[PDB]
Amino acid sequence: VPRGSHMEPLVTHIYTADPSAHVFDGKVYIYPSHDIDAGTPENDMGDHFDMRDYHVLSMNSIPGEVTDHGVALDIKDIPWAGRQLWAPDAASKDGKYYLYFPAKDKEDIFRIGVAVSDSPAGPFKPESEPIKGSYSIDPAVFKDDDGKYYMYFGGIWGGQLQRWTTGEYAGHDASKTDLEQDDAPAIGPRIALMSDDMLSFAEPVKEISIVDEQGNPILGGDHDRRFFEAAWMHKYNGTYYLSYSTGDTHYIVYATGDNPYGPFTYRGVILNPVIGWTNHHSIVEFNGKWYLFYHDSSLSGGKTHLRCIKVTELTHNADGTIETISPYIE
Ligand code: NA
Ligand code: NA
Repeated sequence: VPRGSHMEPLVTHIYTADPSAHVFDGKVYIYPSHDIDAGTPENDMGDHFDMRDYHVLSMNSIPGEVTDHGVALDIKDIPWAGRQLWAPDAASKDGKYYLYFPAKDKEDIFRIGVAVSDSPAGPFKPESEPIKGSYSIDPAVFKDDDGKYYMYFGGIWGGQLQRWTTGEYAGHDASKTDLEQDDAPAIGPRIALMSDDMLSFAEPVKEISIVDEQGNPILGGDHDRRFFEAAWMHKYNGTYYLSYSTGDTHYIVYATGDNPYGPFTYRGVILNPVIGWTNHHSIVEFNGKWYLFYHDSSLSGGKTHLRCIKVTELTHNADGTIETISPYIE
């Protein structure tokens, strides 16, 4: 039956989170986390998010019937992975499809790997090692209009980005949160141009600057605006939109720039806080309409680790501002 008309859950047979939406073969393909009730301890390092596989979803229209294509990748078949298959993303190039995914390696360090298929629905064959020079979580692979592909990535707290300031892991006894310098600039998300074969980075990883309207860096203590996780890139009017989750303040916010690397100037809120602690999204154009894919914990009765994905229309103004969405108003 058709789904996605009144911000209802898009699927109810499994718990779903972290929706990354793409238009491939004229259909919407969604690459979400598959939440499970693992019963692991709950904490600020995210051990309660103990996902083990990915199902790819697709829609021919919005609203529309949502197809669950089954397990596209299982952690048991990723040779380098130890635990925790967190939010994935996909890209298409030269008739191949690439699934990018964060997982903890056998030293319990988040890395980002790639898996390859001939179909947007998978299943995907993982590379035996993660991407060299990758770390942390939440990849978003963005195809720019010039044909260049960039991976945006990173997440603080349990995503470990705060432990990577020197390009080597600071250790399991390092900061559990951020730089612990609230009057210093906040940690920024990461970006790298992808190699032609889509399996590696084509440059040393860069860090993105996010500034306020006066041009000053967003500070570590500014939790309403500083980067937490879930970077996403989209373009409108030739402007680059970096949107992201603020984590402990529960917003999706956005910042605008004139090129993939930024700097990006904080503009405002995309999505106000939802039911459940986490907030994670993507923004996609389909048949000339823009959509915000997001999640909440409504289906599970408010359990933070058992989520369901939803969709709503997103409105850009011609000046490039975006109207803030509040999830439970209409
Ligand atoms: Na994302
Ligand atoms: Na606003």
